[PDB]
Amino acid sequence: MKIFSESHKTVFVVDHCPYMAESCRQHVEFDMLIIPLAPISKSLWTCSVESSMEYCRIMYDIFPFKKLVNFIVSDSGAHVLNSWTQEDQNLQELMAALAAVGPPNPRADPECCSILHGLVAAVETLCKITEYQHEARTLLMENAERVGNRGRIICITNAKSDSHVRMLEDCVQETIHEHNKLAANSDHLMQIQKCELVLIHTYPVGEDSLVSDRSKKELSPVLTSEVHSVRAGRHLATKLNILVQQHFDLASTTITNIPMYDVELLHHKDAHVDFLETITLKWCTPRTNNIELHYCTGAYRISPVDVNSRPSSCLTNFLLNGRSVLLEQPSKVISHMLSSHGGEIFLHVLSSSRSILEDPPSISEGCGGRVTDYRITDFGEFMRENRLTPFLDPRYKIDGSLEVPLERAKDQLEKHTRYWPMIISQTTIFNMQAVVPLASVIVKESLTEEDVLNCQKTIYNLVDMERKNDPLPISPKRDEQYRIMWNELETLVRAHINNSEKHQRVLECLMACRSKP
Amino acid sequence: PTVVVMDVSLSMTRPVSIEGSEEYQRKHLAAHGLTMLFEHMATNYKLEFTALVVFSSLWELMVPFTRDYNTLQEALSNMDDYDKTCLESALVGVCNIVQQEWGGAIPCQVVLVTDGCLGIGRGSLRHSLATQNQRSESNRFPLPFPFPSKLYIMCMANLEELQSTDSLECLERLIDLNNGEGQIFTIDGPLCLKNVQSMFGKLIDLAYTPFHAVLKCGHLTADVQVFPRPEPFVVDEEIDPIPKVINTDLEIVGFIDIADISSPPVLSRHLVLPIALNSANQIAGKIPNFCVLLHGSLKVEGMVAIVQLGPEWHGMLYSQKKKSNLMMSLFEPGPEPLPWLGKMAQLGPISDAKENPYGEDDNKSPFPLQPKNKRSYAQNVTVWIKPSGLQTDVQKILRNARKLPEKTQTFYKELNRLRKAALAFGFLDLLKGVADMLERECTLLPETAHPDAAFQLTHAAQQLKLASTGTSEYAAYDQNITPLH
Amino acid sequence: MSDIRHSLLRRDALSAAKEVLYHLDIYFSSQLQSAPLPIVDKGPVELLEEFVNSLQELQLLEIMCNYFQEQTKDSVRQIIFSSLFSPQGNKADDSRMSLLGKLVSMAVAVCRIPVLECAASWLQRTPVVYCVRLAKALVDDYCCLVPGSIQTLKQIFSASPRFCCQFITSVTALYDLSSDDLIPPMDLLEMIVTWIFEDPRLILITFLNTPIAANLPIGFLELTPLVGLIRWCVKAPLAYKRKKGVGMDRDSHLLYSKLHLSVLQVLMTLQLHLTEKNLYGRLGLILFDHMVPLVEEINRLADELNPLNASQEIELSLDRLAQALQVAMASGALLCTRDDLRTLCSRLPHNNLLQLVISG
Amino acid sequence: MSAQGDCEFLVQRARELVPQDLWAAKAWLITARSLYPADFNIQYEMYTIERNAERTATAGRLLYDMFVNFPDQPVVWREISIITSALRKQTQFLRSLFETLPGRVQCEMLLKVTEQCFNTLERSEMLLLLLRRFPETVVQHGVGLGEALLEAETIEEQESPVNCFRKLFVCDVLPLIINNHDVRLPANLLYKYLNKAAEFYINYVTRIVDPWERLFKILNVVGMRCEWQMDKGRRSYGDILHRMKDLCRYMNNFDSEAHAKYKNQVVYSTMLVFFKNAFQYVNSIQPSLFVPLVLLEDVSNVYGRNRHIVVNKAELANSTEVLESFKLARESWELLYSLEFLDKEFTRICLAWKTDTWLWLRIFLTDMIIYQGQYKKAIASLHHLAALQTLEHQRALIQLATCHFALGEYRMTCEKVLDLMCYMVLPIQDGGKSQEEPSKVKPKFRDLKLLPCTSKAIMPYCLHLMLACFKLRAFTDNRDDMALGHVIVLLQQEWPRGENLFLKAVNKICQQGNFQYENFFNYVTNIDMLEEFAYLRTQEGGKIHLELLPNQGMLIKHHTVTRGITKGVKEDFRLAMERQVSRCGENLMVVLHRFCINEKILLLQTLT
Repeated sequence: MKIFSESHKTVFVVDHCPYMAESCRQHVEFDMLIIPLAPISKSLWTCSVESSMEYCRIMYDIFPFKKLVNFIVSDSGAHVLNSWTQEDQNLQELMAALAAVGPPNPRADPECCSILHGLVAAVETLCKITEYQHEARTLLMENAERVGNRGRIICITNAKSDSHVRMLEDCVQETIHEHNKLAANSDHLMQIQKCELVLIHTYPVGEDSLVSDRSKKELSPVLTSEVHSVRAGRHLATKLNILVQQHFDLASTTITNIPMYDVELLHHKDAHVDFLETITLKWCTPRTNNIELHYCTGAYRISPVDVNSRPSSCLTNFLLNGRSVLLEQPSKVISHMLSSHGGEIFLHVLSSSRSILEDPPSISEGCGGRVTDYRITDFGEFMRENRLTPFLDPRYKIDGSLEVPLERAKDQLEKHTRYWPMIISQTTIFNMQAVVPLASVIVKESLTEEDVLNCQKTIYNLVDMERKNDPLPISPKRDEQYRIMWNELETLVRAHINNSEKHQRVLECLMACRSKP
Repeated sequence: PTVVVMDVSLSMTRPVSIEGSEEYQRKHLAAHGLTMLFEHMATNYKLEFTALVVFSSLWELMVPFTRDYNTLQEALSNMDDYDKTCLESALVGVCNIVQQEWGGAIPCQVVLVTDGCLGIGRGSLRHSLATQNQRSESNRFPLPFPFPSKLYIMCMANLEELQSTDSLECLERLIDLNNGEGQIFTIDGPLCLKNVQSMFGKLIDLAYTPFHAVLKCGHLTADVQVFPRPEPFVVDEEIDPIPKVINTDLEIVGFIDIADISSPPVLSRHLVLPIALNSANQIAGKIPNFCVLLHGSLKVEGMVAIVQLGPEWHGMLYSQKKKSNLMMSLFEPGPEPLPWLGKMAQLGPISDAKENPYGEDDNKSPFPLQPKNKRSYAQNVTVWIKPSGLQTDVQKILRNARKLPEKTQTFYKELNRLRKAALAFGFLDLLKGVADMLERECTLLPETAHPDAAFQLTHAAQQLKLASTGTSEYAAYDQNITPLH
Repeated sequence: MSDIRHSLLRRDALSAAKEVLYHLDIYFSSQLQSAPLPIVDKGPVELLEEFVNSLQELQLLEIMCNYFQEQTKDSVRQIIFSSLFSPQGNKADDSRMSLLGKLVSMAVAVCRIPVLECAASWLQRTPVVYCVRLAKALVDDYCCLVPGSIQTLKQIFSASPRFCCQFITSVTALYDLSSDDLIPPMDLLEMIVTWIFEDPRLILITFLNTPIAANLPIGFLELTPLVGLIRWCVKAPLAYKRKKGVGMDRDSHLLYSKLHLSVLQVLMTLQLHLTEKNLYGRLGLILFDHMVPLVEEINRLADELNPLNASQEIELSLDRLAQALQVAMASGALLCTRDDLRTLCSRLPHNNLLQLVISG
Repeated sequence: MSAQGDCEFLVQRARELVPQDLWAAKAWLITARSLYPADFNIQYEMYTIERNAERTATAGRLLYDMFVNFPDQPVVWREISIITSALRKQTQFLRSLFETLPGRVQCEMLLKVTEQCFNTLERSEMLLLLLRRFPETVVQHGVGLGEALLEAETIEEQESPVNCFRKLFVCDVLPLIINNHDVRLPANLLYKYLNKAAEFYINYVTRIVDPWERLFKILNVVGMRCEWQMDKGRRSYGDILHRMKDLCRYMNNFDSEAHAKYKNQVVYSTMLVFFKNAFQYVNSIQPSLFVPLVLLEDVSNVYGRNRHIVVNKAELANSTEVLESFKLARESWELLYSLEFLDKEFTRICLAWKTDTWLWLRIFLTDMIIYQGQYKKAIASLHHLAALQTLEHQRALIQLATCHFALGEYRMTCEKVLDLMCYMVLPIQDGGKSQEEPSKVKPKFRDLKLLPCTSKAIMPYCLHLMLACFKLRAFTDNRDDMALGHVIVLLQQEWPRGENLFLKAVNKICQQGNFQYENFFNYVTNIDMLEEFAYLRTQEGGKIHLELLPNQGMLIKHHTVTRGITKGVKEDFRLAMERQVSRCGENLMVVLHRFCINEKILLLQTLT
């Protein structure tokens, strides 16, 4: 929905008790190429943390902005690994914080602490305001009430029984009620409107499921209990993949037929509206420069699910090389086209259906279409002379006035267009090759001294040409064409006179040097 | 795309007792009124596609989408008299033809011609609305059109009083299932032809007036007709619910290279046709226009032109079958509609730049802008979901250890990355294991016996052995196992 | 009584007469106190004759009436009335009659009740020869000298009905209509008729209030005026024929018929009264000896009046007499047999009603 | 010579003198009386003479003497009758003449001339006058006058018994009788006065200040005579009903010798309260007999002691008061006939003077019967009402229709309905468009109604009867003949309602596919009905016959099979609808009435 949706704020809490430290009974076979070592089983906490990290990676790639994530390990103490600022919502910072936390202690104090501390820290964290929420509240003065701060908290732990699950549910209900009550009086703390809770429970494979799965259950109009349960290892990874796919309204893609295996891409769901559980768009032959401008109705970022795999790496490297890739929906019809705009893989959504703007009227029959002397090349030069570029440094115009470069471009276009004849036959000064220095210099906002000497040389050359009675372009006597030429130059210069004093200078120099009868 | 759904049911054959003139059937009133609508179309909305499906017990498409309004005009006078009313089937068929022809994103106004006689039951409007609302069961109610439509109902059921006796709440609710995008039109008066003419004039003024605009590029200007009219847009429903519409003037704000622009995500592709304010070619044809010059220059040079349609809105004015014209787009209203162009409110002319960013030879280009934070597929992330990836990493680190000391730096970098990832994931026993494989490869050293190679692998193995303890000796993430000199 | 007479010889006539009247009042009261039945000696009569101009006479009458009003004892007033103003058979009776007439007229003028009652009592104890003269004087004074004076005598009806009855007795016994000059005046006849019609019992008050213990003396006034009124009614047509004004004759005839009807009603009331106090068939207020003179008078008039010319008047008179007799022995007022009635009516002219009454 | 000649001569001689000399004539008459005191002619003549002179005392004395001596002469009775007629300028003279007579003697003449009167009204008035002027005569002749009036008013047996006797009683006789408690009246004679008093009162109001409170005053006052009631004063007409109900709850128990006090009270008082409520209920309905309304029965959902009457307050504002007055009237009638001892007395008192079925009460007795739940006795009542007798006919047959319904007749019920509608055709304009569309008040699974008799009420009701009657006839077994055709046609009215029945019928049409309703397009002027029917013929419908053209069977049968007729058979079927839908707007009631009036042969199907 809006920017501050229910998925806008996501808080993760991870079990850190010594009970969450043993292996998950899923020993791996890293030894490929004598007698290899015993197979190594990754600990349940390690699997949960790494799968959570993958969830974070997918969410960051698909949504670089407007979506932050915290991380609260649940140990004897309550530690938050990153704040809500966009600058602190980084993958490497999370990795460094997790490394600093270290593996769970095996035999420190198993029964000293529980996960409830993480839950209360999370709900206490959830009531905070992000930077974007603060900006929204500031801009909506005296009306900063329609700002839904709904979030979502996900918990990973190994509960011994469903009774503990219910106890945690009641505890989180009570503590969020207390947090809402505390936020009612306070000003710099928004009251939670919708805090969805997920309580994934993990266990080593080969052990029974101590807790049965439960469906949605709203213990309050501010909570949603959706506690899932699954074995550790790859199952947890798939559960988290499904969670992220159904959290932010995602979709899957199974690009195939890549010359050298298939690859999987995750992106926003709206890219599949043309088709209307993974679509199987097929690679099509990439033409070098057939067409340049397509009709794209969407630009959705993507993130491969196996970024380090050989096929995904090859495809991403090829896209990042610069060339685009055209796909095809399964007689063929062109469809979604991949591209890499500076290092961000975009999955466009072309439009293959019949264009409602087909067979438009011929421009030769519309208004102004029966004239064949248009200054197309002159306007091409005009276009190329006002091309745009970004500016990372905001300068000050006069005094504390940080000018917007867009208004600068607008005023430059206005200055250029003060006297612009449209058709070739209309003008003669612009058609003359002598005035090109004037046509390129006088238009400037502030002519320099070199501009001054160039304009003086140009008017001197024009005077010499008049003295020699050279044949000017036809564009009706020689005196008549000379007179209309001086009229054109005088009209041009006086228009830009107010721009700078040098313009008035060249104006009165022309007035003195003109051969006015 | 306009689909004129005309009810041909027997209910429309009822004569109405008008005063003075002869008896006129409601079907014939409907006839004169659409004739008026199709005229205002062929005269002032010529580019607009339209279709006319007449619905009965079954719905049938007599005339598909076409710009030829003469065919539609004669189609009104060649109509049969099927005699059953069923709106749900008609709406389902309209969805079918719209999706089949255009798709799911193009707006498709629907003109509906009912008579306030929904039906007796079953296929009737009341029976469908009262039952299908509770459950779809793959029989989803077609009233919520899966595209930004606008349901206009020419309920020519005399005054609102006449249709309030039996059924008008059903119609007004039917409009609401379209999310309020529509309007009920009631002909007030004794069903006179002038009344229905005023009715259809109101419809024309509401929905089918051309969107005239002035295209001002600096100081040059021209009068254009942006076909089709632009739809209003809303940012969201929480912070800014007020819809926004483009300004009457389109100010060209610069130009950008068509290769740099890539293929931008637009809202809707709009034609721009000059409007004069064989006479057209003999008078308006010979006077120099600006749209012709702009389109020709854009085609020849091969660029586009950014446009400012208002505060925070921004579009594009590009050129182009063999036929070509000056079509205009609409970017997403916001600060950065194109994320690879920077904040679109931060684009300046090359004159204000220190040097010429585009280059003297027209080779350099600031576009596209690299995002401030790199993504994952471009960076070097470590993923250990499947055992295959971790096996690939360990195979890579083992193979490069054979090339030691040729690729010493790469092997050290990969080992440091693996150690950092293990420390982040707490995979200390994995670090001990990879130390064991490093020792094993040391035991299987080749007969070359490079002196510096053995020292590096032994030092690395010692580093992993000491770091696997979990103590502060190498717990630091900044530690990268510097190779021995 | 010589001392009283000697003392009065110096007092002026008016004063002395008053003083002797007062002395006689005192003496009469004393003798009434001593004895229930008083004796009127010749001494008071001699004194009153001896001592009891126009102005002097008027003053004497006024003071006498003032004393009569002042006196409260009725018996003494009646006794002195009899002592002074009763006839004595001497030459002073004419002066006594004149004085009594003027006194009664003067008292009637101002309606002095005791004088009227006393004069009513005296007429019952007086010979008719003086009652008729008193009636002459008073009727003349109140009917012929001063016109309009009949109204003055009319209000006496509400004062002394006994005096009215006595006046009717005297007038009826006087105006027997035996001569033209004896015809009663029209005004007097109308007044009498009106008085009798106002209340029939007016002519029976003397009969009722007088305790009948002995027969009335011969020559005295009758107990009731029924005889005189009957004579008037019967003789009326013959008298008016003999006298022969049409309107006055018609009025007189109507008044006489009304009087006859009133007399018949009075006779019926007298029958009731006689039955009540047990005189029915034993005492007759209309003495049978009085029929002979009336019958003879009717006969001589009938012979004289040429019945061929006065058949209607004679028939009316006979019918009136027959009706009066039929009521009289119907009411018991007349105590006579049918044979006696036949004997006295034999000489009368033939009449159907008279013959029916005679035959019964 | 006889004395009669002498008396005549004396009278004639006195008579001639009257215009000339009244005194002489009176003297002659007095002489004649003295000669012949036993002659009546003299006394009569002088009494007449005194009366002519307007002399009250003498004429009164002479009249008294002549009456005492000569009562047998008819002229004495004529003079007394004239004087008492004046008593009931010359009137003032005659009244003053009566005063001069002695009071006991005045009572003597009044009594004897009252006995001389033959007509009950005149005798009652004479005795009431005597009663009023002589309060001492209430004891002896107040009983006699009451008994005579009661018997001679009960013997009349008038269809509506009303004579100026009980009004006389309540105005004069009753108050002076009750206040003068010295009057001794037997308990039985007390009941006779109620027979008289009730008789006149019920009919006079059936045709003056306030008879109802007057007769209620009689009941309480006549009760106070010896032992009946001793209750309060201005009590309601409903409280005494329950009080009498509680009376018989004790009275219907043990009785030893007579129980006449309670048994007669529970009969007469209940009858009075039954009749008092009878007027109130009957007068409320069917007014203008001195718009009418008629009690009807349950039509309810045609598409779906403890009975309740449903009355819309719009047509009758005071329906609440009438409903309670009707309710306790039924109870009073029930108690009067539930008790066996009271029932025989109730029958006897009714047959004494109910006489005619009392058209107003004929409406009444027709009402509980239906409320009770029995109908055949009502049928006889309506038969009696019809024999006793525009709008008046309307009341009968629709009462027949509800009564002929009788839960399962369905043959005479419909027969009465379309017979009623022949007189129904007032509605050139019907009743507008929509006059306060039926309220959504849902009865708790319930009924009996009460409507006026002016088109807008009865017309929907009679059609509703036809809807249900044909509905049960055409929704079972098979042979979807004009049975189903009529009910679909009858379903045309109130279209938003019969959709379920219409949907049921078309489903049955699909199963059969042999809809033969030759006269179909003459009644179905409805767009939605025609629209649904054409839908069948297109895809897979039951190839509806719809022989909707006169003289089509003869054309098919009498013509040889030719191939140039199939096109016409298909085309005219569509052509008929196009003509039929062209009708569209019209008065549905007018069309529905037209369908019923022409299709009197519907009764052939209704026999099922």
